[PDB]
Amino acid sequence: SYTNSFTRGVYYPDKVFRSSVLHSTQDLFLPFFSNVTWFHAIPVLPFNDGVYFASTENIIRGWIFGTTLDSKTQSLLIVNNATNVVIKVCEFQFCNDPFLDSEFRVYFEYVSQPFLKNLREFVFKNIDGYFKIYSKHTPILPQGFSALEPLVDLPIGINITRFQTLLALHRSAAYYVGYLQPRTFLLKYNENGTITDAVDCALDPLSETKCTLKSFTVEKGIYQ
Amino acid sequence: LSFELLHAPATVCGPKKSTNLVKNKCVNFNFNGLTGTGVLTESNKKFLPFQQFGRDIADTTDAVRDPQTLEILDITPCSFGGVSVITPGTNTSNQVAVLY
Amino acid sequence: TSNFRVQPTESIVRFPNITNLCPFDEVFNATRFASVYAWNRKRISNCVAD
Amino acid sequence: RSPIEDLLFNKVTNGLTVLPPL
Amino acid sequence: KQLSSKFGAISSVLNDILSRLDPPEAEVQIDRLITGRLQSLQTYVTQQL
Ligand SMILES: *[C@@H]1O[C@H](CO)[C@@H](O[C@@H]2O[C@H](CO)[C@@H](O)[C@H](O)[C@H]2NC(C)=O)[C@H](O)[C@H]1NC(C)=O
Ligand SMILES: *[C@@H]1O[C@H](CO)[C@@H](O)[C@H](O)[C@H]1NC(C)=O
Ligand SMILES: *[C@@H]1O[C@H](CO)[C@@H](O)[C@H](O)[C@H]1NC(C)=O
Ligand SMILES: *[C@@H]1O[C@H](CO)[C@@H](O)[C@H](O)[C@H]1NC(C)=O
Repeated sequence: SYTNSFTRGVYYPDKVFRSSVLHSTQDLFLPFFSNVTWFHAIPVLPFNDGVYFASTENIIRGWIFGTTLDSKTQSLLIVNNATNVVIKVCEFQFCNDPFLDSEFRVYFEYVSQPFLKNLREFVFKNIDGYFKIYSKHTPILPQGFSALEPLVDLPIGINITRFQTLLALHRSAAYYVGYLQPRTFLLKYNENGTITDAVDCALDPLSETKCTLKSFTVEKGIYQ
Repeated sequence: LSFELLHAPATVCGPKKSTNLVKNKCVNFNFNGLTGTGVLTESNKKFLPFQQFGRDIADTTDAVRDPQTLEILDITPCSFGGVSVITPGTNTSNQVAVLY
Repeated sequence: TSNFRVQPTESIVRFPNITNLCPFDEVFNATRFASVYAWNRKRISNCVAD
Repeated sequence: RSPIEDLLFNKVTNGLTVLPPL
Repeated sequence: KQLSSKFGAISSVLNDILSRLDPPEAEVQIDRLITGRLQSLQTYVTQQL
């Protein structure tokens, strides 16, 4: 199916601190009111740039990146097992419909805390030979606004062209995928430094007017 | 041993000679590659635990976090400013007064 | 007439803790070694090259 | 401060020094 | 705000350019930075006048 990302998809572009000052940044971002695909499975997705990943819940698992998914180019293999995160950068014999049980029927080591009604928001940027992961979990695409903070950076320096998703099957399902586009926003911080509200810069004439005066309150008058 | 180039950004190299700390003094520093000169002062802000340093409205580095501890140190420039000389005419006298 | 500024006194350089060492301490100090025909090349990355 | 003066006064909010007025 | 402008140079920090590039290219980069900042200062002085 199809749905619309209302206002989510905003993250800290840098590791700086700002206190209640309206600042403008230009990075690879998710446009507001865009066309995010609601993929469902009981697949092969292109990766032109970073992607926006979101799901609700435990059969949803890790992810697989790469250029071709072959035995000639390194492919990211990020998996979770409810206690650890495993990253492998090698070449594997990928299959068409991979899943986990734990037998490995799917076919640079970093182990940390696992990321896992709650809503989770993941974005996977790729720029200048890096691989940055951003995570946030929120309770109640339902409406609302929240930030998105980085937790881990992976220096790999490989080209990524494809994107997949792993599942867990019991023997004895719904995730949103969006695409990033190059445009700018205008971010308003607060006293504690977290992002409170964001505005698009090229979405609407009023939004562009807010972008070109660096404020949220636009007084009565004519502006160029 | 054989060294390799042009595969990835650099990810292995040794110690960088960490030094001690000074407070309430106009010294120059190098905090995670962020150079600058100022007075190191204890801060009262509340950083999020993923941000290396901070700026202000004037786009200058005023708050920095040392990678050894979890505390944050404010950056304020040390004493600067012009000097002016108060004097009468040299035909009158040679007494002068200095203003900062 | 001029500008008055105070000169810096001393220089401090700050960097994080020196952790996550390589197995250099055991590739030079091991139990045994492989022969010249079947040597064991070891990948070295992501550690402190002290 | 006169009340008119007070009402007026309450309605007005590196290398760059600001000299105070005489 | 003009202090954080690259002005066509590699970076906007005087200490970064001098301790990373060779002096033949550092001369050109610093000269570009100085002429940009001097043009900004002249514009501000004219506006103030
Ligand atoms: C780097 O090593 C120092 C030395 O141990 C660590 O400093 C300790 O920090 C904890 C945190 O409260 C204190 O309880 C200890 O007393 C400190 N040690 C000493 C000797 O005073 C520091 O945390 C380490 N930093 C990192 C990032 O690992
Ligand atoms: C998103 O794309 C689909 C595919 O064509 C289209 O049917 C749908 O109308 C689009 N969404 C919006 C809000 O236009
Ligand atoms: C999760 O995976 C890690 C790495 O493979 C392993 O050390 C750990 O034991 C696993 N946990 C469980 C519960 O299997
Ligand atoms: C900032 O944190 C303090 C800590 O208690 C809290 O009282 C305050 O409401 C917070 N402000 C914002 C805008 O989050």
